[PDB]
Amino acid sequence: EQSHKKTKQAVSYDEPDEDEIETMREAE
Amino acid sequence: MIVPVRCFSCGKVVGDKWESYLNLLQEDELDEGTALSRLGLKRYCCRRMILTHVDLIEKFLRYNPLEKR
Amino acid sequence: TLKYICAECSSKLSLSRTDAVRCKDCGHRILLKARTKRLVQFEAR
Amino acid sequence: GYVKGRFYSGIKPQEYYFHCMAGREGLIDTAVKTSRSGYLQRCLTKQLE
Amino acid sequence: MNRQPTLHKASMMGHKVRVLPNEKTLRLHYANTGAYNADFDGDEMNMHFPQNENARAEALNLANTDSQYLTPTSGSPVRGLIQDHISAGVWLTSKDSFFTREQYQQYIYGCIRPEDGHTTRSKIVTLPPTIFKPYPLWTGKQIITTVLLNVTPPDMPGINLISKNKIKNEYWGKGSLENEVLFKDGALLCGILDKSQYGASKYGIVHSLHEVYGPEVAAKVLSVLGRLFTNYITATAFTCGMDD
Amino acid sequence: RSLINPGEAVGIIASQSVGEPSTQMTLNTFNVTLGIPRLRE
Amino acid sequence: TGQTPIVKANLYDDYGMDNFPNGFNAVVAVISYTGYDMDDAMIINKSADERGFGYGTMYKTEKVDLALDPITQHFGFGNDEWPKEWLEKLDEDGLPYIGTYVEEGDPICAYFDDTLNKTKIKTYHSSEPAYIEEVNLIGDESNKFQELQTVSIKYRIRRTPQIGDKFSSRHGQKGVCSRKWPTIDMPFSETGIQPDIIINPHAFPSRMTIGMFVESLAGKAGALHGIAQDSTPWIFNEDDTPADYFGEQLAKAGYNYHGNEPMYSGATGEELRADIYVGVVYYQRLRHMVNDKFQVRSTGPVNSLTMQPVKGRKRHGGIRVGEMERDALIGHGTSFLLQ
Amino acid sequence: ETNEIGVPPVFAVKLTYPEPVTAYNIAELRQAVINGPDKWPGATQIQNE
Amino acid sequence: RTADFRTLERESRFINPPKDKSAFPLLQEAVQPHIGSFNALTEGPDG
Amino acid sequence: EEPDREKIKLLTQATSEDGTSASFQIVEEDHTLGNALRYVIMKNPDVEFCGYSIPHPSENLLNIRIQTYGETTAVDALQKGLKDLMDLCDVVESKFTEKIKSM
Amino acid sequence: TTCQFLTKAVLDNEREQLDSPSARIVVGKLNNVGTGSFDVLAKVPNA
Amino acid sequence: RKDVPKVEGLKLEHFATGYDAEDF
Amino acid sequence: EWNVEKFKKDFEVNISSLDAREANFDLINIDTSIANAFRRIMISEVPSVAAEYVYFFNNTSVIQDEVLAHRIGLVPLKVDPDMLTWVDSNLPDDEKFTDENTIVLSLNVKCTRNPDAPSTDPKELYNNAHVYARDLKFEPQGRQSTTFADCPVVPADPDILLAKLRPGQEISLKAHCILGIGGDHAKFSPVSTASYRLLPQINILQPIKGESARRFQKCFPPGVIGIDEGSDEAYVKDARKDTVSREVLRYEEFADKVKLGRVRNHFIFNVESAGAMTPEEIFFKSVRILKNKAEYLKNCPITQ
Ligand SMILES: [Zn+2]
Ligand SMILES: [Zn+2]
Repeated sequence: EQSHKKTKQAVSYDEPDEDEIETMREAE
Repeated sequence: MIVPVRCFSCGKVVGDKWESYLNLLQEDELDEGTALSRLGLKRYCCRRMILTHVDLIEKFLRYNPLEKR
Repeated sequence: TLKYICAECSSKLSLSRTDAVRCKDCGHRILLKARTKRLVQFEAR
Repeated sequence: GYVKGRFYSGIKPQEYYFHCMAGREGLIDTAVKTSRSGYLQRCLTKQLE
Repeated sequence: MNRQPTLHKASMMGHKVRVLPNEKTLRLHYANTGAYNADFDGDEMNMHFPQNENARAEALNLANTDSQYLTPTSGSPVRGLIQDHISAGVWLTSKDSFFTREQYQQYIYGCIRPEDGHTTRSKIVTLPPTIFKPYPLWTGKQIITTVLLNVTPPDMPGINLISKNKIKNEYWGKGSLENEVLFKDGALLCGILDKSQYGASKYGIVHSLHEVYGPEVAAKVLSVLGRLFTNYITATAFTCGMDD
Repeated sequence: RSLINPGEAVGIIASQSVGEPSTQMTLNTFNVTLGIPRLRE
Repeated sequence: TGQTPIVKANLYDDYGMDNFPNGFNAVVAVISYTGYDMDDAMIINKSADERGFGYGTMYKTEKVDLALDPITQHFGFGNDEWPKEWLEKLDEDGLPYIGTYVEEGDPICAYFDDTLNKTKIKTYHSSEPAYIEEVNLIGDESNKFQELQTVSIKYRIRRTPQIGDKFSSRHGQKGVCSRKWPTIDMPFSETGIQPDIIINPHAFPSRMTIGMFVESLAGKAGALHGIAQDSTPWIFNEDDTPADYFGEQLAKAGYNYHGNEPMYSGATGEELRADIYVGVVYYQRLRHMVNDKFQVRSTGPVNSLTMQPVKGRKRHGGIRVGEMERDALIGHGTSFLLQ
Repeated sequence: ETNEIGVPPVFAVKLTYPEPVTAYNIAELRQAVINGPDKWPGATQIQNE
Repeated sequence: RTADFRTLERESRFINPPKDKSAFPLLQEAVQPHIGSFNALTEGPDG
Repeated sequence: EEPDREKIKLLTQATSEDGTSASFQIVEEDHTLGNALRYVIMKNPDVEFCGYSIPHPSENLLNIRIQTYGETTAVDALQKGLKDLMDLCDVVESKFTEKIKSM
Repeated sequence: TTCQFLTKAVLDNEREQLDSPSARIVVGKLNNVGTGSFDVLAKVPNA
Repeated sequence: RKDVPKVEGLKLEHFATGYDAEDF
Repeated sequence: EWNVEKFKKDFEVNISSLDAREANFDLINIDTSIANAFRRIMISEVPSVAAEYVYFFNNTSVIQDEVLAHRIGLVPLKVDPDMLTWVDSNLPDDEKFTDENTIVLSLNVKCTRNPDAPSTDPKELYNNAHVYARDLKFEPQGRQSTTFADCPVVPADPDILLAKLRPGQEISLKAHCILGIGGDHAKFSPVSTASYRLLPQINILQPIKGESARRFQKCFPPGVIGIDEGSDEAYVKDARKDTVSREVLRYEEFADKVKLGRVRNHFIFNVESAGAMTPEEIFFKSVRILKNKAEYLKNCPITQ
């Protein structure tokens, strides 16, 4: 898993696909 | 595969001492240690070279696509 | 001297165009391409 | 789970299995940790650039 | 030089190119390990070559490594020597470590080369021996005094610092003061040098040098110490075994 | 002589100074919300 | 060069693991000397590597099938049309000579398709050059109408230990090859032996791999006396210590009880401060070649829409400067570096 | 040096800088031009006015 | 007196692959749940 | 005949105005000659400071610094060092030949 | 939500003053932070 | 618990550079 | 004050054993920098002859071409150098290899079957099954095929196993043996191991006579500690025979009553040859290389 991260040149700052996406699932 | 030519650590020729080592274990019925000493291997680096050799070449040769059966 | 070794009976038998890709001596469908006399340069390192 | 044994003298099989439990426990936490500082920093930097 | 993830600007610094013959990998000094958060476990780094003088000036004066000694997070150091050099220093600066004229001068030129612009006096200045009679002998701490004497400017006075060590006085025997790091007019007179002095640790010798003489001198001291301890570990090795 | 230079991107520096060390608190509790979940709140 | 472990559990024989050796017994010195070894980096002896220590080979097979019902593509060479010097790699049959050296771009096979009425070739493409080990022609899935369309070609890629390759003991102590240190520059023992592998002492205080420490004095004792030692777990006790057991063996052979050896510097030539911990440890060479993603681009191809360097290491592609690197360049206040 | 990077000769022969030719650097660049794109320190290209 | 390695025994078996029962039964006992599982698909009681 | 100019080089960026201190750079050399040459140069009563330094293992260079007191240049101290090492080797070669016969 | 913010911009008939680091990168203008926080002018002697 | 059996008749098998197993 | 003539007064050589392959000699009252220099030269700088370019025509054996070529290079050849000139790398292969720069060794072995009563021996069951170093036939070419008439090119160790074969397999190659140094490749190192060990020093601080003397004697190898009587103190008979195991220091009764050091001036060299040159020739050439290195720098212009 770290070998794939060792070669990939990141587009941005990781990804919010975890708990953050379910927190963003709240409309104003 | 086959016995390496020269000891990886110092460079003492070990390739001529493989068949001679088995003869000292079979015919002479000596122990592993004394057999290596008679071959002229006193450094533990040269000692392990022959002592630790597997010789997978004899297993590998049994597959011959040039001779039937 | 053209060569082709059979995978089963190990018979060295070469065959030209418009011929069945099978050994003559036995019914085997796999053939190993044999090594011919050709210079291959190498460094003893 | 109290191991009286040391790594110099060796550890008993009961102690070995218990050490295996505690040793793995940390690696399991590294596998189950959804919390990432990637998006948190990305949100601050875009508004503070 | 860039090591991803670039979590803070110290993970993207400006380095001076040194083309090394018969190489297939990017070579990096141990002082950079902290800032990039890069471990030599098969890690990869990106090298960018800016194509104009304005971009050059920026990578040499703003984003350059030497100007990134202290992180803006806490204002603490992120640059220092990491393992062999720390163990080498505890042995080299120990009271028991003595050196002959031949040995002493070798350790000096081994890490300080005037031709590479390491000196500030255009001639390697050397202290007198600590033992005159019977045999002329130099102490280990005197090598540290001589390295500073040749890398710090001649126009400015020597560094004055009273610091502490990670190693307690009890370990060095009865009545030792070897925990108290003492620098008087740029001379190591008491105490050994730990991770707490030339590591990425606040209010150590390197940080104290950084505040008085600047970032360029502190960088020179780090590279000089880094070479000295590498050369010292080559002449005087360090090992770990069952006896320990 | 210790004054911050006009032009210094204190914005990015601040977010980097909060982001980069918040990677060190990815590990779970050994009542109140701590680490990254509290920082997210 | 596979080797049987001196230090081993007796279950190694019970599973006949000697039929498939996984490593080699090496002279390993726990020393900080070169300065290139530190935490995740270890040193390999140049003269050891030159003598075939830890040498490996990698075999890759390719299937050249002509299917994409009437036969159009035929293995061999078409008449009247023949591009210059192709006969150097392929034989009269269009198949390559088994043993031939091939680089990316070289022809790996030859055929002729009647639809285009031209003699075409299937090119070999990889950053690593190879030699042909095996060429097998397979003409199956037919009763009486037989003609070859499928051929299996095996490549032999020689892999000498390179700077970056990982090596590890049987105690989970992996490290990348930092450098291939010359034997003259290597520290030399009192016996006249220079270690094959150098492990840094700063690796052990954090990992706590004491199994390797006892493996070192056990392997040395077994190399001298010529006897394999049992390293099966829970064989030894708190009262019956292996450090004492192999320590007694080391003293009986004529060496230091605590597994140390008086070593001399390769540079200065002088005897080192204290005796270095040296022994025989079974080392394993990990299959991965870490510098596989090694690239450099000055001015290569660009995508039509963005007019930006295209993605692809082998395609002379560009390194991405992402949002985080953008943020870092804003961070330094270095506007021309960002530009 | 702690402020340096060890660049492999592979990268050194590919990575180039557009250096404008002047009276103060005519000597340095003439050698680079003679050396060419495979001998370091060389030059891969020359841009006319 | 020791827990030695078979050197003479090994090399003889390399040249002479046994014609009787295979050596290392534990190796066949390792694949016992796989082979046995597929064996029970046709052979055994109830067909 | 043509003498090689790439071997020994005087680093003018470090040479004393006149004439005692200088740094010399030798190609295709290391510890072998380096430590032996600085040892012999240090026996000179006029040599104040002497040591050797290898800039980097990958680059085939050897640096030797000679700082002397007055009445002798660094170049003379180097020339004396080389002249004495040659004579030292002759002594070793002579004594070894004699003991071979003495056997 | 690139198209959503763009729609809101068009409907406002908004003028992007190109003063944010992001906006400057979009139009290829030098960032106003650090070295971009001023202008460099050359002193010329002839009238 | 039975102790690990020591190896029978273990002799010296390492000496100086120019010294063999002449000394018994 | 150190003079080169004052060095001649104190410098001594002692030859303990001088065999045809290995020589054990001592260098007394010499510096570490000079002793280590010769050691480094004997391994890396003394030129030797070894196979460099193996030209394969056929290899149907189990052993890969690269591996078989590398093994031939490792085989030391009983060839005296100085007979060969150094090869130039810039000119092409047709001008590169000459009768003065290169030595050719051919290997042509074909395996067949033999009828014998059957575990059965490979030398009985097959013909030309095992390929040895002695099977590398010397082929003298060009202007000089008479210079190697009384000196035939034969490997130093002939019984070295190079390859193992089964009937049908064949090996056909032409190996080009050239002159090279040990620093480039270990195959060119003329020494099996050239190493020195400092003379062990045992500084006895107390008389330690009696039964403790017999206990002290067992801490060192048999021929090291000698005891006069029960009294008359405990002396060091031959400190050279010591293995430096520090066994005496791991005992409370001797840990403070004895010191273990060395004689920094005294070096015990042990030089074993691969088979091409005698161990003396290898040491003499090492001293000749160090002198030539200092001589080349002496008659050289100091540029810039
Ligand atoms: Zn050896
Ligand atoms: Zn057939």
